[PDB]
Amino acid sequence: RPGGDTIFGKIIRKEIPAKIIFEDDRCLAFHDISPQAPTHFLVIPKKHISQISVAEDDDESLLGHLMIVGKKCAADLGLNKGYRMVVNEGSDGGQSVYHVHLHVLGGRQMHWPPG
Amino acid sequence: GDTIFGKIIRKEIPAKIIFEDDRCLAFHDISPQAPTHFLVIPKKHISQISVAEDDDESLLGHLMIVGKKCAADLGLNKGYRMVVNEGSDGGQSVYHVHLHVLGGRQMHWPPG
Ligand SMILES: Nc1nc(=O)c2ncn([C@@H]3O[C@H](CSP(=O)(O)O)[C@@H](O)[C@H]3O)c2[nH]1
Ligand SMILES: [Cl-]
Repeated sequence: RPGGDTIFGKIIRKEIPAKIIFEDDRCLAFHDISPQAPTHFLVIPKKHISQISVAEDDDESLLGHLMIVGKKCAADLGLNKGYRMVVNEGSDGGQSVYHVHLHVLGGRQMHWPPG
Repeated sequence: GDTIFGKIIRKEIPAKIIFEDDRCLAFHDISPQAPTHFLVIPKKHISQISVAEDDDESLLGHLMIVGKKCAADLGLNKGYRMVVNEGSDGGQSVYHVHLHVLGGRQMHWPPG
């Protein structure tokens, strides 16, 4: 079972349903089940990386691809006033699923500080 | 249009620089929102993530790898939050792409 057995690994393998926005050979974008903004989705690699703190130097293009896919999906979803991208690392970051993921939130004014 | 981050890259105004290479610069935010709050910015003037090109993919990932390495060097062993703001709803404060890295305290949900 490639991608691991976190919830996100199971979503990658179509074993648990998700509302998918975009999929390619590197990543998957799908809506967050507990949205914190009118639009709130996740972009995740298909390769399993537990957290950003352990990503390898060779993961650079993949991590950048998450952001490129994130911004393309945001435009496809009509987030013309903007959005916020978030990666949570570890306990202080609030991380609750140990498979790297980028949040994209929009459709309302986001506030500062970002949590 | 040039921005204050362009001036910082060109060393025309001071900033507390954490790391630099040939393609990016990391420095502490002048208005910190956490005990550790720094930025990683590309030297290439990409005004906002929404206009980043496909060929910029590796560079954007480089900002995150540099960010996570700087976070480790700054002692953020309990974690941190990375943020990119786009546009008015995103609260983007400077129209030069920048990755925020925040830690040294519990970050909360929602993230703004
Ligand atoms: N679509 C979806 N299906 C799930 O079965 C699930 N399970 C968690 N999630 C979201 O992933 C983030 C983890 S918290 P983090 O590690 O990003 O801090 C939170 O926004 C959840 O609502 C999920 N989303
Ligand atoms: Cl900003």
